[PDB]
Amino acid sequence: SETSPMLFDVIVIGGSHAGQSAALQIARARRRVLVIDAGARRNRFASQSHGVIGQDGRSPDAIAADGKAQLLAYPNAQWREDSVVRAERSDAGYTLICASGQHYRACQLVLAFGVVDELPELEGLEERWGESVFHCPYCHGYELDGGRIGVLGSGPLSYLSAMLMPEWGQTVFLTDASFEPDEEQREALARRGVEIVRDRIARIVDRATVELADGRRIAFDGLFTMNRMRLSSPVAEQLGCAIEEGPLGPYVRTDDAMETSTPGVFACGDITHRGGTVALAIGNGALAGIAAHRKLVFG
Amino acid sequence: MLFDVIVIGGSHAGQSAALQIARARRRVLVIDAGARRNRFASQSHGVIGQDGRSPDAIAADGKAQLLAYPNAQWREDSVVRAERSDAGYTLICASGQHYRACQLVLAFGVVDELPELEGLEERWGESVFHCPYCHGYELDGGRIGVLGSGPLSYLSAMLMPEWGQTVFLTDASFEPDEEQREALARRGVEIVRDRIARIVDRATVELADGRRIAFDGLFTMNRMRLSSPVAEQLGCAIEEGPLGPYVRTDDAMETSTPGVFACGDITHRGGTVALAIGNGALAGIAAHRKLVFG
Ligand SMILES: Cc1cc2nc3c(=O)[nH]c(=O)nc-3n(C[C@H](O)[C@H](O)[C@H](O)COP(=O)(O)OP(=O)(O)OC[C@H]3O[C@@H](n4cnc5c(N)ncnc54)[C@H](O)[C@@H]3O)c2cc1C
Ligand SMILES: Cc1cc2nc3c(=O)[nH]c(=O)nc-3n(C[C@H](O)[C@H](O)[C@H](O)COP(=O)(O)OP(=O)(O)OC[C@H]3O[C@@H](n4cnc5c(N)ncnc54)[C@H](O)[C@@H]3O)c2cc1C
Ligand SMILES: [Cl-]
Ligand SMILES: [Cl-]
Ligand SMILES: [Mg+2]
Repeated sequence: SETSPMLFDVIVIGGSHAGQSAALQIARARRRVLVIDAGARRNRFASQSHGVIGQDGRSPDAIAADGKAQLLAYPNAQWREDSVVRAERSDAGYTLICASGQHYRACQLVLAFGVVDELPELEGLEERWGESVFHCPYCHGYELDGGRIGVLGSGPLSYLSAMLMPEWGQTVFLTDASFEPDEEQREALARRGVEIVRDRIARIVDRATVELADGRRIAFDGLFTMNRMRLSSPVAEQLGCAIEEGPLGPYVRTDDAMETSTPGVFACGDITHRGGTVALAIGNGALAGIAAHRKLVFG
Repeated sequence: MLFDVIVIGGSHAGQSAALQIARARRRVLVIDAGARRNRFASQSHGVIGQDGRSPDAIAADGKAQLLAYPNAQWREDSVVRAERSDAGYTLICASGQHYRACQLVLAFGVVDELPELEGLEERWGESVFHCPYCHGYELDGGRIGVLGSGPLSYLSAMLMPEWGQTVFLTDASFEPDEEQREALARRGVEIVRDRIARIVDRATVELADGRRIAFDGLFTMNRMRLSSPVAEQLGCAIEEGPLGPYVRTDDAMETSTPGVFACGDITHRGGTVALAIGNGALAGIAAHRKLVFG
């Protein structure tokens, strides 16, 4: 029928750790901020979050909900559960078109839409993601309690992961024909106490048992993969933001002020070069939010 | 007593760093003197998840979560001297106690240095502040005084109308040049040039001639010093910023002295709790990585 027009100083696309941290700075600067969030955090798979001082061991859902409530306590902050499908530069800033068909208008944008894990094509793996199969050992290595750990090989980068893993438990480097250690490497692994298993993996079964092509089964307490990741949205590219290749996938380029190559568009969290954890998302999200405010004031 | 890492300073940056080292199953000791920079305010703001909580409760929660790891240790004390051995680092505390570590994380914070202005210091963290993102909102769009003190003061005053009607106070101690005069007027920032005798009531400025201007809050772009000379003792390169020195770090938060890392307000990109937690975590991970890969 009818509705009143709205205009936001900043719209934050993505409302998990990075976006909430950014939006909070803007809310505290008494500007109008909207978070549009599609409700699918990268960390929606594990039961606990670790490594963020003050939130260590808490449920990711509870951390997200507390942050949302704290932000929405500010009357100048608003939230929409929706997905931005198209971002357009306008004379008056930016227009966002969402999957619902709703449109929103902003002077500036903060991108905080996260990455999506692209898991190896291995039967049983995806079903155990965040339960017995993980990406980052600082996040989940401690809780393995010195047990048996499998490093699912995925190329050269898995070598360093294998070398690091004995900090947390008895490590087996399952190369899965993705990598063959040279002389130096084979010797460094042996010295580190890492066992190398070269046979192809057929599937993961039960909680965390690796079934090899030759029929062998090896039970693990946890498995790690250095998997690829992709940007969760084409919005950065739509806005003309420069995107660069990192070791494990693309990131949105940002400067010291978390600003992308497109003036007035900032980025934070996992989609930036130095993200990858909640602590970093909170930190650089705060930087992006303050930077976005400062541009509203000083251009 | 030998540790893999000793963290000097056990507030937000130190706890964040120590937590990564603890989670990496290494032996980490936090030595902390117990005087946080934010001990003066009743609430913290700006940290998602901790917004509006008392800084004391935030720090206590962090200490509890860190000490849940039996490989983390805590000592309330002050490190007075740090020495490099080839066998690591040796620390001497005010208590006389010695400690040894393969690596160090400096997280001892900075100390604010306020102008000698009668009434100002006792209102610090209550109605006199440094950071408007931290404490501007609660002034509820009322009147704000910015205490002038050099180039950064002008920029602060230019930003402050976001939070309320702003007055730039020179305290009769310098005149803005006409460039700065011009843009301030072009923001609705009044310049008051009178000598200030004292601060009274909440944040009321009382002039030498007795007249009063009632503000809801005052801001200062004050200088800061490093809390401790330990960074200098260890040969860590230190840079002067506009408002005070900071310990130089690279991308992994490592100082110029290998095996010594730094985080929090003592580094160039600190100044808030969100940043202390973020770069603390980096420093802790980096310290661990160096333990493993050298
Ligand atoms: C299994 C697992 C366990 C982990 N455990 C930990 C841990 O214990 N500790 C830790 O520090 N890190 C952990 N991580 C890392 C972690 O999850 C990230 O670093 C963190 O979530 C990133 O924050 P973010 O705000 O950048 O992105 P995200 O948390 O992924 O959130 C992005 C948000 O943007 C929304 N989005 C995407 N597209 C759109 C769109 N077009 N419009 C609107 N919204 C959109 C999403 O739905 C989502 O809600 C873990 C990761 C995984 C995979
Ligand atoms: C009044 C005020 C209000 C603020 N409000 C906010 C806010 O709302 N939100 C926000 O994000 N930031 C706020 N800040 C900023 C804030 O306090 C810092 O960003 C934060 O405290 C820095 O953390 P830190 O761990 O680096 O250092 P600190 O918190 O200063 O802690 C350093 C610790 O190291 C210890 N130390 C010093 N020397 C030694 C030694 N020789 N041996 C052992 N230990 C030592 C100290 O005693 C201290 O406990 C505020 C600051 C002030 C002044
Ligand atoms: Cl993970
Ligand atoms: Cl402050
Ligand atoms: Mg956590």
